Amino acid sequence: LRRNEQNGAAAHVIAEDVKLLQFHVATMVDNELPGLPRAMQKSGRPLK
Amino acid sequence: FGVLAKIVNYMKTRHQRGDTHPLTLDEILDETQHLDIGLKQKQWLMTEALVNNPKIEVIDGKYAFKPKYNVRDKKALLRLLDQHDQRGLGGILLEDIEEALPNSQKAVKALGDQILFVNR
Amino acid sequence: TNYKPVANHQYNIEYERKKKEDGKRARADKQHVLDMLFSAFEKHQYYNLKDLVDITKQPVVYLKEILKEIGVQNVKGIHKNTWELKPE
Amino acid sequence: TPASESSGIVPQLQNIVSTVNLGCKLDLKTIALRARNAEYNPKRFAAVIMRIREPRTTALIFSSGKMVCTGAKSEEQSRLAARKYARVVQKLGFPAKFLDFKIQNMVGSCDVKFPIRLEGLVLTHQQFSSYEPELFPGLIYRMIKPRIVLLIFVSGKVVLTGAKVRAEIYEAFENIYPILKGFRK
Amino acid sequence: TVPKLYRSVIEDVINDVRDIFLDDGVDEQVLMELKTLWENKLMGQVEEEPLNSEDDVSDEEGQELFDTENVVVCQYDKIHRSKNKWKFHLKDGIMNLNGRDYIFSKAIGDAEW
Amino acid sequence: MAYQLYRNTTLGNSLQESLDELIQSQQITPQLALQVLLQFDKAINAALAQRVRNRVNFRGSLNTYRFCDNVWTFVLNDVEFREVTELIKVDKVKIVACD
Amino acid sequence: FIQMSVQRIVEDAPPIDLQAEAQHASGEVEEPPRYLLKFEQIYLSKPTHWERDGAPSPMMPNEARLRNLTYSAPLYVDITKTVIKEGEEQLQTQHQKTFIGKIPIMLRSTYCLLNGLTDRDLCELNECPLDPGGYFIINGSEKVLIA
Amino acid sequence: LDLAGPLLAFLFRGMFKNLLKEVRIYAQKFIDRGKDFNLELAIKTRIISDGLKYSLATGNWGDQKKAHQARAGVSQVLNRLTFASTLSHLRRLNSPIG
Amino acid sequence: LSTMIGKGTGAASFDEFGNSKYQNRRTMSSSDRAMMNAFKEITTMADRINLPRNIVDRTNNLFKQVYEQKSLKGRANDAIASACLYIACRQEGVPRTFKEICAVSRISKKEIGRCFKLILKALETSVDLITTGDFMSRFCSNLCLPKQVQMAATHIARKAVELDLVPGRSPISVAAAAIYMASQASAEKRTQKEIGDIAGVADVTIRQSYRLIYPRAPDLFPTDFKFDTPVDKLPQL
Repeated sequence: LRRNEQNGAAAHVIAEDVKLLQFHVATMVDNELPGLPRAMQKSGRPLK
Repeated sequence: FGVLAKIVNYMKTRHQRGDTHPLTLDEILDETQHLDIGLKQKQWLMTEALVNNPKIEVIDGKYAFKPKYNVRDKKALLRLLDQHDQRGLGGILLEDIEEALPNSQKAVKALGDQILFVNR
Repeated sequence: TNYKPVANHQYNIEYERKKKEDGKRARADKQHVLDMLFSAFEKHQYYNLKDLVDITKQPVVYLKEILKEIGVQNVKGIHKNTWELKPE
Repeated sequence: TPASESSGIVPQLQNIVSTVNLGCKLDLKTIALRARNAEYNPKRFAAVIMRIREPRTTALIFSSGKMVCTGAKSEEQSRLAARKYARVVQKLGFPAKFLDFKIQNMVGSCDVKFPIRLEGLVLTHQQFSSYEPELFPGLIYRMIKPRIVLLIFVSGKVVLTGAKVRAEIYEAFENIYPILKGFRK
Repeated sequence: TVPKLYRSVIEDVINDVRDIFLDDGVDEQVLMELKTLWENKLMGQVEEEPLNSEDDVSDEEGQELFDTENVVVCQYDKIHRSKNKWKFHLKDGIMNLNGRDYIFSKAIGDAEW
Repeated sequence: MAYQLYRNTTLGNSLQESLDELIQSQQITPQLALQVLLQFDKAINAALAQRVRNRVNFRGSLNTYRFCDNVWTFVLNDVEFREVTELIKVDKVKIVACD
Repeated sequence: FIQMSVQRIVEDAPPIDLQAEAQHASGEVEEPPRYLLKFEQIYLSKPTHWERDGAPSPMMPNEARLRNLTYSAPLYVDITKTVIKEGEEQLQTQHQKTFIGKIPIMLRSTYCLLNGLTDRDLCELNECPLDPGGYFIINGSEKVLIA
Repeated sequence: LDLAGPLLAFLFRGMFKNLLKEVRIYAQKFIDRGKDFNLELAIKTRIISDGLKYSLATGNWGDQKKAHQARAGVSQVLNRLTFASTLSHLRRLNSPIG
Repeated sequence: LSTMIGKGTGAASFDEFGNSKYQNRRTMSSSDRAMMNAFKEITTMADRINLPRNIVDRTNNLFKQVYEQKSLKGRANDAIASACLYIACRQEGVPRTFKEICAVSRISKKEIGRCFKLILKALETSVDLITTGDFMSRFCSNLCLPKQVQMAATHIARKAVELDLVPGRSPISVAAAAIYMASQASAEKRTQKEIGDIAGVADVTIRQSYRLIYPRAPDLFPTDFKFDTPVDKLPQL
């Protein structure tokens, strides 16, 4: 996202990148998130 | 159809060479020796295509300003390049080359006046 | 379960067909291929580059330069690029 | 003391590969039209193919102005053949020029008249040999002296390529001949 | 047997052009006169430029100008070459040998150069 | 259309001469003459492909050769055409072959 | 499951057809090539193992446990490919007999080779006559399904 | 009561439709290119073999893509502590709950 | 690096008016996405000839190295993978024929052969020189021949190479003919086309090689052979 902004950051893609960033930082702190899917490990188990 | 596209390319080339003189379709057929294109096709090209093409200006019975919206003047558009506070707004490398002579010599001169080149 | 034959029959068939006529159209032509290409553009308003090479059976770089000389390009929001040869 | 245990046995040259540049652009279709011992197919290959009975050879003529000559059994005759090609091109009306003649490859062969041990040769020269009895019947030996590629067959016959001069063949053979006699059956 | 085929060809040509003549408005008399006319007609040097040191490697041209020898017109199926030995696989086929006319549908073929 | 080759033949040439007679007498038009030539080609090609059934074997020495525009052109010398019902020796022959 | 269900599933309803996008940008005259495939008779060997050599051999369910193999058998099926082009030909069909996978065998069922033998033969194979069977062997372990 | 028959039958069908997808996707790739078809090469034997082998070994359900928690522990290592133990496990019956 | 993400819960997960709950997953390893794709091809090929897992790991190891050199970039990836497999089979001391690798792969004999030689030059490594004994086992098995015949064949092959009766000849031809001779002197007869189909070699090449070995047939059999068909009545063609 930094390189993306630095370069030619569109708009919808920035909103997408913010939403993806918002998800990853939240799921790092809490992966339970009732209204959202859960970050998973490649094996299938939920991320701890 | 193809013939007309060849006419346009020829017309650009002839303008580049310097022959900005007004002329007619009949004259181009002649000079290209393609008068045998048929009167039906000749007419359709003349009174539909080369009237809907915005690149030529019809004057009385002849076509002017030849290849496109241009002002020509010997590609020495120094005032135009100046253009007070408006400053052209911005000239194109492709248009100056199409205009008459290669740009490079003019650009080199222009680099030592007040002009700057960016790779857009 | 599977017999070894040094190469697939049908692959060999692909070779047999390939080894007769090639798409390597020699272009010391330019004009007649182009005269044909105008004729093609009389058939439809726009064409895709993959078919445009396909209908001309020829190398892409010279045609691309032709499309660079007289033609234009347009992404109709279909990702894939589409071209026109109108000098307008 | 002789150089080897049995000396040479007149290694014979069989094929020569050279190129030459004619220096100008030409019209191969016209050439094809004019010539009597040639063939041309744009749909198959770009060059025009010519073949003369003199030293019996074949040439590859490009539109660029380069030509390649193969088949001669000596460098003088290949220079001879190329000059003959440049001659017929002149005779077509074209401004041919004998420029940049150079030998690119030479091929030779000879026989030793006895069966040989190949499994041992590949064992003792693992670094260079690449014997593949399944695929190509003979042993492929890659010399690094006059950097030469050899093909050695169980009957004793030997073929050599990669050479630029005859001496490299005699030298490469002069190196390999004692070893081969040394694995005689 | 073969003039018969020529006769056969007269039949096909005449029938196939009738409608064409009709389209031009040309009377059938012209068509029959054509047929009758046609039938009656049927029966060491450091210098890199001088190369005159190699003159005369070419022969008479001369062979091609006359073409007085018998001619063969046909189609090819397969063409093959090995050293100076040539192999020919041909198909279809009209031959003219010393005035006579001959035909074949397939021809197979070997020559040296 | 096709090989056009059969226009070079005696058969093909006697047609064109017959057509030429008609053109000098202006009984037909050149465009009409060409259309007749086109139909003759189709008819003679059909006649060759469908009617003809005989084959011939041949040998000899190659003197000269040519290949261009998908057309093969040879000239052989001392040729011997050999058949089960015919034998023909000739000193020289010109061969044009298309496909 | 073996005698009915597996045969029933591959015979059932998955016939498939495929057809390239020919006559693109141009074409005509005749054929957009198409191909049809359908599966029929199914075959199941006695349990087999393959040595690194590639040599196939009769496996014994005890050997499977000490070496940690997997007591299973190879499965094969009749497949047909069926060329009905858009005109020039409707027949050019070909019969094949093809290996598709390895199915685990439940011990001493009708496809586990031990079933056809008597007390002395099983005792000779070093497999106990009084064992109940009915359990799969996977990776050296006997694995039993719960109802 | 679901025995080996209905469980494997659901499982094998799961394996077979997936195999069916790999042949279709492969033949589609071929036709796009065109004229070089083979049929034993299109099939992936590993798909059937390993997909069942995996399920029996681990105890999980499905090919892992469509969950696994609904039929956990349906597969087990046969207990053999005593002949009565083996014989009892082969006669075990289980009953799903929360 | 990063993990994957996917199919949620009930969902709010933004499909405002769209039907894409939250967001699609993303790739992360494009540059290497064809090395994983190589391994996908390698195990598949491997299962068609049912190699032990160890060979497949060895192959992954050979491939990783060749890829990592990039000394032959441009050539068909599946060809490079297939050739790695061929080498791995020789290094494991269980040679396979090229014909066998074509059976399982979509790459022809010419390209695998080129890649094989190129990989050995590039990887600075060489396999052992293949021998006849290495194939005796696999063939007799596919022909359901008993142990005694297989062992006779091995002996025949050994004697044949020992007396140098057919020098130069490919080891597959000598192997095919030894097997043929063995099967023809036992009750377990086999046809030329049948063996030819299994070994991949043309049955006429066997017929020539047999014609080459027949003059000394008696000397090649082990003294333990039971002669079901005597040499004095051994078929010839």
